Amino acid sequence: DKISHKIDIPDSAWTIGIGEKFKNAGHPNVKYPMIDDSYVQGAPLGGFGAGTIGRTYNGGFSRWHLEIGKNKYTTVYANQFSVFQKVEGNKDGVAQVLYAGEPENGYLSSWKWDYPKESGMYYALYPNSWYTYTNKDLPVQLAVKQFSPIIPYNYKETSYPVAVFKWTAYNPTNKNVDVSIMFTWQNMIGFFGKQVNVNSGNFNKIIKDKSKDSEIVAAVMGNISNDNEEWNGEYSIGVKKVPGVDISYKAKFVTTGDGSDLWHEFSKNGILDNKDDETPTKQDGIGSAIAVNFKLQPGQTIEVPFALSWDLPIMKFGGGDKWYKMYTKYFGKNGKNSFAILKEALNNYQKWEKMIDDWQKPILSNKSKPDWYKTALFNELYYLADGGTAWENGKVGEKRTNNMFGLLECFDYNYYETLDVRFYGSFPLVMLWPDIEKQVMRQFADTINVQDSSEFKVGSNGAMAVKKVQGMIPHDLGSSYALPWIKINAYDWQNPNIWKDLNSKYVLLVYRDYVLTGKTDKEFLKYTWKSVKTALDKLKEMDKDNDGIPDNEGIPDQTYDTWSMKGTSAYCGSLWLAALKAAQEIGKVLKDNEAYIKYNEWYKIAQQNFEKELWNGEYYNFDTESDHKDSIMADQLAGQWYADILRLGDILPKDHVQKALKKIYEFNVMKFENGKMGAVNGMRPDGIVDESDIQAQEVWTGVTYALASFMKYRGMTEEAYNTAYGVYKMTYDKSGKGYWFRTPEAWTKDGNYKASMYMRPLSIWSMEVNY
Ligand SMILES: OC[C@H]1O[C@H](O)[C@H](O)[C@@H](O)[C@@H]1O
Ligand SMILES: [Ca+2]
Repeated sequence: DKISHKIDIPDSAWTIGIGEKFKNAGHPNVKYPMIDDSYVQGAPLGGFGAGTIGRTYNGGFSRWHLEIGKNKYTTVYANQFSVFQKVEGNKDGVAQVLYAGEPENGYLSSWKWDYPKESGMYYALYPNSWYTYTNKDLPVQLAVKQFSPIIPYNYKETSYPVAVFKWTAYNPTNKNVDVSIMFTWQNMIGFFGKQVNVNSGNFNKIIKDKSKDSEIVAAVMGNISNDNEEWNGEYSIGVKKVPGVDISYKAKFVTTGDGSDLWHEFSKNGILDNKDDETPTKQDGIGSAIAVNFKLQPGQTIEVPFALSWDLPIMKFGGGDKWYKMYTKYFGKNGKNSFAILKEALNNYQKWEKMIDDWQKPILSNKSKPDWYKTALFNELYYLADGGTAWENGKVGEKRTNNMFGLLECFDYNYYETLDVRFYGSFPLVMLWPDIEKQVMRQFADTINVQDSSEFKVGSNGAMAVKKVQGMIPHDLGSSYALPWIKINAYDWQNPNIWKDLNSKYVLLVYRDYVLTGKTDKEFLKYTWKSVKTALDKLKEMDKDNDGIPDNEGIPDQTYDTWSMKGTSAYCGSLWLAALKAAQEIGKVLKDNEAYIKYNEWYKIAQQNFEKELWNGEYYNFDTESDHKDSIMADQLAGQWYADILRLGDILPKDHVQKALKKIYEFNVMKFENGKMGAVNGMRPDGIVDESDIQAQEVWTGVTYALASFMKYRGMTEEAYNTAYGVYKMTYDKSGKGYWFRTPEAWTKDGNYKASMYMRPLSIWSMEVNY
């Protein structure tokens, strides 16, 4: 490996061999189907709300999130980079697709598949990833750096449906070598959203944009229709000329054939025919190819940038609504702008690289933090783009001030912005994209007094319940299968209108968002204040025994939605205390004296009673009335965690919090698989895992990272990182279960998972305490 020195891959990048098999992979062990797309994954490409494309460590473009809210895992075999190399004065060269695999059927059988093992590496540090190619039959070594411009405090480039592939080629031998790199792409118009004749009308064109000291050559893959529909738009691939390289192309090859129309050209001398052909297809799949060819002398290096863009302006949800995607603000709405996007990328990618470096540097340059922690911190951010992210720039055929936003909780449970989950999962948004975070919370504010008296069947017990109750915060802002932002509470396993955490978590989120953006956004507090008061006031009415605390009802009436709580619970009770303290503080900021006084009185009564009811000398009991009420819950003091973040001080005595955290570390972590897998949710005082519900026996990745944050705030540094380490290990390490770029909600002690691609573990950003 002589190429790694010519490029700048951080030591904290996650790494795996190209073509590596992983032996220990976890699966769901479940009655009903659950997504399991395998361990062959990678860092995604594409901006927020743009639709994303998962290119795997084996090189395939395989995890398609282009249809907003859907996860479709299938390798589009025509989409590849390929290489040709010929040592000068040899009869023949060699051509190889850079993909560690082959097609299942006979399409593209002429191409050279099965990039060999032990011949290159994949590296990831989101939003960047890299491949190196160090192959005994390829004298010139190659690497590519690929990324999209995901940039904190930037709401423009961060939205773009674009990727850059910056190639480096180095000749370590003592012979001249002729080299070509070729990007192939299928015209994917009709891949989704088209009900009949999926390729019909697709056509490809070539754009050559020449100007002083500049040339871009691109293929634009579109359709002859000017229909404004979800399925229609354009893909583009292209390259920018650099000194010493020539460009060749082929406008049209048939993807539903053997591929030799393209491959006989590339494999001969790495130079394509430069044949333009705009003839539209009918049934056959078609694709385009862009290539560069160059001669490398001994010791010579060259760099050449390619790019990919996709202008699919309209997202459609299953309930029928059609919306424009955010990037359309910058490029237009007509779906004929893929070349403009691609050109912006090829003319600005060096600046984008620097902007990414600028935001990663503070963490990377902190040598007190272990590299493993940095691996998880950056790579967990994949989900912000990959989580079905919807970011609208108008309803099709209709203009407001704001752009509504939603991130899915996951794909198995297809709900936008699940509030009980975003309490944990929204840290990257508040810390890095706060204008989005505030928009999401105003969306929740707007829902507080919505009433929907229509009834739905509750999944857990089969009873009927009212959809949305006035004054209760919704569980979620709808589903991609229905009407995001319009029809809320898509979730139906339990009735969220009687949840005891959502209203308090909402208040805590509001105050968090004020505190973590500088304590200056009075307008945001003013916008949300009425909803904050309503939320706490409604929750107060759920106090059935007048101890000043809402009562859990002997059912799963909170985020642990199969784990029953009864009476006063540590979890909902601490959250309530913290939420009252936040509301007092907002009252003071807004000069609402009556509110300050009311919530101060409620707080003092509830705090006193919480302590008496639950403090047992070592930790806080799970609750007052359940069968295993003395279980040690990992999340028992979630309220005090948020209070630390919000700078609200002690809601419980310092000494008692410290003892509780130490007990959680000693038991839920260190007595669960030797502390190598995170914090199990429920442990019995005898040191045996609580078996009363599956959730008690699960580690929740996002709960565990949040707990690590709490420990870190409380000066338990070693316990904090050891607790987080088991999550990193399980996700990323060779000894783990192969969950990279699909971090799940949960695993059990055998390592098998629930709900891959989950929002909650974004909570790792709560560990950026100093920030
Ligand atoms: O795994 C538990 C979780 O399952 C689903 O994501 C529910 O929508 C969520 O509310 C709950 O916390
Ligand atoms: Ca009560």
